[PDB]
Amino acid sequence: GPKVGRLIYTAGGYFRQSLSYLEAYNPSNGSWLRLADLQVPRSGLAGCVVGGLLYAVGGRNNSPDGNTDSSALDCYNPMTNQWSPCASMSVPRNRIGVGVIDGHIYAVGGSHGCIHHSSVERYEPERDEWHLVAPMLTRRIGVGVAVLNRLLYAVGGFDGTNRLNSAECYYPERNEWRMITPMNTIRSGAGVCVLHNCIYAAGGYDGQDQLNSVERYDVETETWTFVAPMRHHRSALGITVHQGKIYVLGGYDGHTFLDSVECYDPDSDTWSEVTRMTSGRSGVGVAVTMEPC
Ligand SMILES: O=C(COc1cccc(N2CCC(C(=O)O)CC2)c1)NC1CCCCC1
Ligand SMILES: [Cl-]
Repeated sequence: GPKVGRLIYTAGGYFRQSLSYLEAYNPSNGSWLRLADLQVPRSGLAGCVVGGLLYAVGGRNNSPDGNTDSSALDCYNPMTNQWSPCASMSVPRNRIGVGVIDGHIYAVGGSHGCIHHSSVERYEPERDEWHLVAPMLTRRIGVGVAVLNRLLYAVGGFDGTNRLNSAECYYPERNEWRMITPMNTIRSGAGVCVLHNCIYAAGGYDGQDQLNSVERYDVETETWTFVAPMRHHRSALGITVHQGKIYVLGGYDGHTFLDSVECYDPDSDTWSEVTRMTSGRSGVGVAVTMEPC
């Protein structure tokens, strides 16, 4: 089916305060477009796409005048270059993870003030409704989430006391979570995505440093294996997959809010630096959909 005309969208983020930017990168020509701002600036949000619409989920608006954790779900239509509110979640979720299974959005974990959630809820676009599902076995904020073979994975994060190397899997037809093999590295605020038969965890903070290492979980063999490291150490990086490659966007390296975007080729096991965002930032949401009109 059609593959051309897709862009990598980055929404929100953090640099000095939370940001409202929506910008889209075209890998086929290197261009960036600035599109309609989010209604509310947010960092620590997640992006995903269902039915060609881009959704921005959760986060927090940090500003000089305070911090407000977000329960929002907002949907951006590339055909109109407009955002519309959707039904809000049961609870604010900053530093959230999301995944999509069969047209439904799962919102996982995140914080609300000092509350570190284990709760999980599922959005039905056809009905514009959220409903809670079974909670995780561990409270997780800064959690990485990805979907492979219609199973939902929650990887790493911070439980309110410790940063985590643990990970777990949600089996929808049983409404049940089970632990999987833990990662080799503690990772809070890693980029987590799916490519081929593996769940990749790139970067993050281990409690001591921002990481450039990357490891992948083979869902058949249940092992975690390191791949080539990124050029940059990064925590709170954006991540997505497009045409068989992983793209990582921004993050914090311990010194700078990065503007660089790196791309991982699994065939050569190498990372290359492919572009730069218009400004450095961390805590963005990222997803792929059609270019706007
Ligand atoms: O960009 C943001 C806000 O969005 C996110 C999004 C995803 C994860 C995180 N955290 C990173 C550190 C982790 C940890 O410390 O364990 C906990 C999770 C933050 N916040 C910035 C981060 C860089 C420093 C300045 C604030
Ligand atoms: Cl998605």
